[PDB]
Parts: sequence; C-alpha cells; structure tokens
Amino acid sequence: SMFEQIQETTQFIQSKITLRPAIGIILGTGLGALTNELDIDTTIPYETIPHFPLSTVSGKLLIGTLGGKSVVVMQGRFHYYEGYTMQQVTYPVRVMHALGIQTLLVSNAAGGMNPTFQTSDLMVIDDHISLLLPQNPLICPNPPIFGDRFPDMSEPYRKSLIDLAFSVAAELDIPLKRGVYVSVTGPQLETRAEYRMLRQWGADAVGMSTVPEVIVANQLGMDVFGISVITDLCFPDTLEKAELVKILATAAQAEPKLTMLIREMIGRL
Amino acid sequence: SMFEQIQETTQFIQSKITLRPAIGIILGTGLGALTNELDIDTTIPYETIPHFPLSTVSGKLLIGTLGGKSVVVMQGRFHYYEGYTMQQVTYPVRVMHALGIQTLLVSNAAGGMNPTFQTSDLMVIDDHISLLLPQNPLICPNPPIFGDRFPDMSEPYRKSLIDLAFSVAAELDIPLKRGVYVSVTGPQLETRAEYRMLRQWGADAVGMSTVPEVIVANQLGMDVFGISVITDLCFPDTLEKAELVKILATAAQAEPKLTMLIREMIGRL
Amino acid sequence: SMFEQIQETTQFIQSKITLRPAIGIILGTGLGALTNELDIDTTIPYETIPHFPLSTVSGKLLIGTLGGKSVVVMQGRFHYYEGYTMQQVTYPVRVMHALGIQTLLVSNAAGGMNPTFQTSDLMVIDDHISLLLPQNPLICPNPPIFGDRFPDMSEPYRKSLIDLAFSVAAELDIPLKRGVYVSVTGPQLETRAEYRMLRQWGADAVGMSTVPEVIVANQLGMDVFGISVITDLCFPDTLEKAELVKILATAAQAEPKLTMLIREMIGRL
Ligand SMILES: Nc1ncnc2[nH]cnc12
Ligand SMILES: Nc1ncnc2[nH]cnc12
Ligand SMILES: Nc1ncnc2[nH]cnc12
Ligand SMILES: [Cl-]
Repeated sequence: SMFEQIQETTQFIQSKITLRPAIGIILGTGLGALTNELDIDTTIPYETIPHFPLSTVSGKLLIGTLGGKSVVVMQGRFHYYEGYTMQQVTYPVRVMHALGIQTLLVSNAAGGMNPTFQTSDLMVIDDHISLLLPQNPLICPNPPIFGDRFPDMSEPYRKSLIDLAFSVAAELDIPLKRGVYVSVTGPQLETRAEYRMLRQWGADAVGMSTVPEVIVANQLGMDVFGISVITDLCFPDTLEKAELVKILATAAQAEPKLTMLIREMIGRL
Repeated sequence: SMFEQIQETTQFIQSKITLRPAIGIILGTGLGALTNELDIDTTIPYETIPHFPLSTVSGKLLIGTLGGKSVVVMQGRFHYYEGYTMQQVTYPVRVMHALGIQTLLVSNAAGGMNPTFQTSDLMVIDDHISLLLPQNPLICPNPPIFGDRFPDMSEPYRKSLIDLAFSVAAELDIPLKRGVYVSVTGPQLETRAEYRMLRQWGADAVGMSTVPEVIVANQLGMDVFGISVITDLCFPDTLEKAELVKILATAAQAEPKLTMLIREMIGRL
Repeated sequence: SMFEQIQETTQFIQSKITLRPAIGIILGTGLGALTNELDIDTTIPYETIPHFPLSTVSGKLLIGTLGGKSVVVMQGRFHYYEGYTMQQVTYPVRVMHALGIQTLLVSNAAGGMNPTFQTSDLMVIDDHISLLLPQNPLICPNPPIFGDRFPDMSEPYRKSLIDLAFSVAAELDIPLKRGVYVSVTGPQLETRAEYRMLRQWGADAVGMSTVPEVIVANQLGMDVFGISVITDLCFPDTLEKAELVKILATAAQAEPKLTMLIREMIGRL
C-alpha cells in the first residue's frame, strides 16, 4: 500500500545513513543557506529516492549535525503549483515520520499583509488558514494507519516551540514577528482585492506552500514549528509589481538571522 | 447513461419494497436511533444496491412507517473526505428522487460557532454556504434530464418545513435554534483562525456533509429540511481539543429530542 | 507539446483568414449582438478548429472589421460548469495570443451585489477575486514557454483601457459603473448567505466565467479589458427567484449600449 512505499523509501534512506535524527527541517524556496551551517554526514539526491516525485523546480535530502543534534534537512520541496498532487507534496513528511522524526521545522517565503511587517522580517507561524486549498492531503479511501481520522487543529504549531523561538530571538537580539499564515495555490500572485480580503479574514502572511505539510505532520502526531520570511509587502492601497528575483534576493537577505535562530533553537531542544 | 444507472438502482429497490414513500430521511453519522422509532417493512444493505458506492466508514436503506406515513431512511451516508466523488456522495439523493420522494429531511453533526449554542442543541438549517466545496455535484458535460441548468438557491431549505419544525418544537417543548450551515471537506477539524473567519462570514455551524445533497435535492425540485446537532463548541478564544468519541456521545445525547421532533413533523405533513 | 497543439490550431486559422487582428473579443453568453456590427470577413465554426473543445452549450470564431480595425471575435465560450477543464476553458486565449492578439476585451453577465447597481447596468471590471476557483489554468508540470512563472496580478485590467471606457462612455452618454468581479463555478446560483459574504469580501458583481481567461491573458502579457452586464440583482435581504430566460432578456436589453461602447473604444485604440 502507501505503507509499503514508505517502507521502501525509508529502507533506502536507512541504507545510506548512520545517524538517527529526531528533528527534520524543510527549507523554503530561496532559503538554502542553512545547509552551510550543517555538518553534512550524508547527501541523498531526490532523484535516487524510491517513490519521491521526479524533477523539482535538483532537490536534496541532507543528514548531519546542527546545534549539536542529528537532523534531516530537505533542500528543495514539491509545490502544488508545479502540478504535483497533495499526496506527493506531503510524501516527504510521511517519510520523515517513518524515519522517527518527531520535531519538524518548516520555513517559507510569504507576502506580508500585516501593516507593521517589513521586507526581510521573520514571522513565526502561530496558526493557519487552509480552506482555500483545492485538494486535501488527508482525503483517502482508507482510514490512516497512524493518527486520528479527524485530527484536532486547535494547536497546529506547538506553543513550546513558538516560545522557544521567542526566547532564542530575544537572547540573540533578532526581531521576531508572529501571525496567521494563509495558503493559496498560486502560481499567479494575488490581486489587490484578494490581498484586502485575505487580510480582512485575519491572515498576516500569504504563501504557496507549507500548510499541506503541517496538516499531515499534525495528523501523524509530530511537533511543528513554522516560520515565514516576509519577501514582499502586500498592502493593497500601495501595491507595486512583485518580481521573483527581488523576492529571492530578499529571502537571501534574511537567511543569516534565520539560520542563527534555527541553530540555537535546535541547540536548546 | 446516469439515467440508466438510476433506473437499475430504483428497479432493484422497487423489487424489494411494497410501500410508496414520498418522504426520505438521511441520518447523520452518530444519529441512527431514529430507525428504532421506525416500523421497518424492508431492509436493504447498501452493498446489495446496484451502483451504490462500496464500503462506508455497513450502510442500510430502510423502508417503513414513521409518523403514520411511508418513509425511506438512509442509515449511513457517503462523505467526500472518505474519497468518494461528489457524484457518488449525491447518488442516493438522485435515487430517492427517482423513487418518487418529494420531501427530504437531512440531519448531521456540526461544530457550533454561534456564541448562544450549547452542545446537544438542535439547529434548523435555514441557509448554507457551499463555496468552500472543492468539487460541485452539478458539474456535468450534459444538461440535466430533470430540473434547471442554473438552479435558484434563494430558498434551499423550504420555509414551510422550517415553520413546521418550530411549531412542533414549541408544542413538545423542545428548544430549537436556527442558522447558517457551512460545509467544509475535512477530515481535519478547523483551526482557531478558520473558526474565526467562518463565523465572520456569517456561519453559525460548520460540518463536513449535507450541502452537496441539498444542492442536488433542490436542483431536482425536492423540498428540503435540514437540521444539525451541535456536537462541539467552536469559540476560537476558548477552543479545546475535540475528540471523535465525545462528538459521537454528544450526538447520541440529543437523539431522543431529534427523533421526537422528526416523528411529529412527519405526522403533520 | 501544448505548443505544438497551439501551432496546429493557429496554422488552421491562418489558412482561413487574411486579416491580421491585434484585438480579440470574447462575447459573454447572451451577448452575441456585437457580431451584427462586425463586418465579417471570415467565419470559423468551433467544431472545425483543431484541438478546440467539442460541442458548447454552436460556437464561432469571426474575423473581420470593427471600429476601423481588424479584430477576432469569439462567439460562444467554454465554461467550467459545462465540465471542461480550466486548460480547455482558456485554450482559446492561448490561441489568440499565438495569433498575435495583444488586446483582449472580455464581456460577461453577472449578478449585481453593489446596492447602486440596476439590471442592465454595464460594469467595468477593475479587479477580480479568483480564489474560489477550484482548479487553476496555470498549474502545469512544466514552466511556461511564454511569460513569468509567478505572474504579478496588481493590474489585471489595464488602467488605460478602463480610462478609455470611461472617456468613450461620457462622450456617448452611456452610464458606466466599475467594480470588483468574483468568479464562482456554478452552475447553481448563490444562496442569500453566499451573496452576503461575497459582498462583505468586497465583490461588486459575481459570475461564472472570465477570471480564468484574464489570468492566462495576463500571464501571456496581453492587455485586458473586462465588462459585466448586470443581469440580476443579488441584494440578499430582498432576493427573489432568478430565471435564465429573464437573465438572457436583460443581457439582450443592454447589448446596444455595450456594442456602441465597444465599437467606439476599438475605434480609438
Ligand atoms: N505575495 C505573495 N503571495 C503568495 N505567495 C508568496 N510568496 C512570496 N510572496 C508571495
Ligand atoms: N467542529 C467541527 N468541524 C467540522 N465538522 C464537524 N462535525 C462535528 N463537529 C465539527
Ligand atoms: N447571480 C448570478 N450569480 C452567478 N452568476 C451569474 N450570472 C448572471 N447572474 C449571476
Ligand atoms: Cl470576511
């Protein structure tokens, strides 16, 4: 079944690694610098991994040491706007679960709709809105092997990990924001009317990923921490043209702070 | 076509029954007690019915007498979160239509977002929000054999049936609420941010069913009455973990009142 | 690929035509009268066009002269509620692009939710809400041959074309409204609760088309102008039953003004 696929994937991964990570990190598009801070023990290209989706817009699974602990890092992820199903988008999370990963740190780039946000701000995700997503990764003809049929979503981002983020940030003098993330499919950016409405719904930041992974991670009983880099501002009255290159550059600008935050958080787990 | 399938299904059902019900009832998950009040003339397991979807999370069609009238009762229904298409979810409604059912009573369990609601409250559905549903049961390459191409939805829950509910409830001293139901796919429950936004949109109760059936029933010209059992409270500031067992228990608590209400309504039609 | 299909389609069209239109017009359902004002040089039934979707609820591509300029007119379009994929819905726009069309004028019928709107009003679309659409025409496994991967949507309806509309309308004494259009799938009309919520989101008019085309046109770098005929009023407190025949009749009522507006706009380009 899906269980047999996951077994095959994890068996392949276990044959390459000797570390036993209990922590996993999904790096957002344009946020690969963390891998430089990582003492890399094993590198596994996505193309070699059984049942992983082929050819992402290379993709690498890295196993090594960070903040004095064993971690697995996904460099590259699968996006719904690339034409992957939600099951493919979230397959790596199921794999991390079966590897024994208990804590998942997810980062992404997002548009800031909160008026106090500036480009390059780091925003801890304390909640999300998932209801715009057109396909749900939990819709399966059969009940789950692991977890509840109808998982509770009253705390999808674990409070202790949010508090830890803020503790570390205060200690390192990293300004840190928090708020509600809303997932859209993309790939087109949002209209002015859309930004206005999303803000009115209570969203602080909008992005094109992450939420499916967090849903699956919570259903599987993992502890999740999520963080957005604010790469562009989405104030509809003063909205200008956004450009992928500027978004990537802005993401890169914030990476040193993000890397430092994440390393020190892991160090403290 | 789909017409030929429906014929085959109804032909099979007609071969088992001798009653001529003009009233149909869809029982929500965790609300089977009504079948005890039913004088059952015929029992038809879902697994034996041509073109019905296989294996629900048994499923029975019961034909008998309730409130002095012939009725058909669906014990068990098909949910989008179980992986059925919207066409499969609503196929039983098309079948009831072709059987000659004119009045449809639909019940479900829902989360209460209206601050005056308490667990076990009965809420008459006076309107719904369907726009979060990711697939629409009316999207067909061919125009419908029965009904309008673009059906009006200014009164999806017939006023006379709502008034009747309230009349019966006052007479039996059953407290009765009313409000707007919003359908989500699930199967995960909603986040705090999601509950806040849904309430802000004007929803009173949120559930994972019913709306597709009501859309098809209205398109087919049937009279619909809908009622939710409030099984859990969804006030986002004071939200606690929900559990399937507690939701089912709460549903069961409300069933005697619901059964009494429904029997006396049917008695009065 | 999709590129080869488009080539085949355009090659077929080029073999029938001798004009070189740089302007394209998509006529909304119930708004065919513009073709009477058109000096028709070539008529191409949809059924003969390679890779066009078969059998619409005839369909014709007309090439001719209007407002002293060469134009292509789509009489008949493909709707998501008819069971076509979003790729099929927007294929004609890709074809117009490959024909060299730079300016696209799109018209439709819509329900008016702005309290100042009356039936037969013309409303220029100055922005849209696309996030209810369940499938996105840009979700492709491969990056686009033309355009950006993540197109900006800060100005999906070109300001100069909106200003031109208003200039022409003032000159011809045509009252003209403007506002935000929201796309829904249909085919059922909206409930009272839905009209209330859509208005609250900031929509002025709601319809069952157009947005997919505008997204693709903008991604392909075309200039878009959009206009709705308000065919029915959607004030939820005073909502009455809508009927397709009355909607079509109302659309027809507004056509002379719309045709005059469009001809004089094209004349001025
Ligand atoms: N404005 C935006 N909208 C959606 N996703 C984004 N990712 C980064 N910026 C974004
Ligand atoms: N809170 C809730 N959300 C969605 N569906 C439900 N069914 C019962 N309770 C529910
Ligand atoms: N009220 C309405 N809703 C959706 N689409 C429409 N097209 C015309 N009127 C409409
Ligand atoms: Cl709102």
